[PDB]
Amino acid sequence: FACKTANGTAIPIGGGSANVYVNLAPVVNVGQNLVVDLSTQIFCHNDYPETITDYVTLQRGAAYGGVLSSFSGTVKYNGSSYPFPTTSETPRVVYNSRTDKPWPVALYLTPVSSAGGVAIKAGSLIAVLILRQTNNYNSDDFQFVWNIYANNDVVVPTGGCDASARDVTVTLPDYPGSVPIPLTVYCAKSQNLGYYLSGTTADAGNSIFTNTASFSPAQGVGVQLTRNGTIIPANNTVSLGAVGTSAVSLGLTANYARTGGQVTAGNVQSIIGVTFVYQ
Amino acid sequence: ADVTITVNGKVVA
Ligand SMILES: [Ca+2]
Repeated sequence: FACKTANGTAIPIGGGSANVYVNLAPVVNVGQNLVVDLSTQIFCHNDYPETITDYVTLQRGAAYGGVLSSFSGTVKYNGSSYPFPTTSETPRVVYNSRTDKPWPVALYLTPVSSAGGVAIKAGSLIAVLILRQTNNYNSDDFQFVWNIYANNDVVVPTGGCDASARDVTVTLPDYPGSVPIPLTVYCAKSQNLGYYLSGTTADAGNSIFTNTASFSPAQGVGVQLTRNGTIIPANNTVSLGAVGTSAVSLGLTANYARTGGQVTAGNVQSIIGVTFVYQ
Repeated sequence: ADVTITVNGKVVA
């Protein structure tokens, strides 16, 4: 039992791993199905069909990169559909010829709600599919690991400039401490973007946002947002500049800041607004 | 705001 890719790379008897490079639809939208048909690239055959019958399965299938974070999916195997990423071993396909035949595997991937812009970037790992080979002869249990990579960028249609999320909540370590804030932006057409913060501050510099908490609130402290090592006062335009189909981080970091008194224990909460400026 | 950031913290004793 051996396998081979359409682009040369093969896996001999005993199992092993191989990198597959697939072409993907450069544009796929919500409701539409991105199809990664692997029955045209991964092939397998039986080396001793006169004495041994091979049994092959899609043992496990995992999603990576943009598929894991922007796509919901199912997998086609020998005519039947299963959840993707897989959660159970599929029924077996019989291999009984020396003639290399297609491994009946297809990926059906639909964009999620948060998808937009470059969902799957070029050269990135999109999937890992584990083939499992056995037989009625031996007790051979071989694994053929297939690392599915995208050859090209896959763009989810977007209109204008859209942000990562609308509600981003970040939790701080116990005082004192800091946290990165996962916030991105992508534009359909490359546009010059800026942004400013909004809210209620406690300091003259208008940078330390007040602890809005009204449960067990901690006094003395507040939250201060920083970027590139520099504190960002409220109502202060930070220009990101050229922003296109690739996500551009706002580079925000939540910190504790001192009001001008003495810190007491309790909850801390600040609601900070982000507003984008165009051109 | 286009995005609202909620920042949860806590001070222990
Ligand atoms: Ca907006």
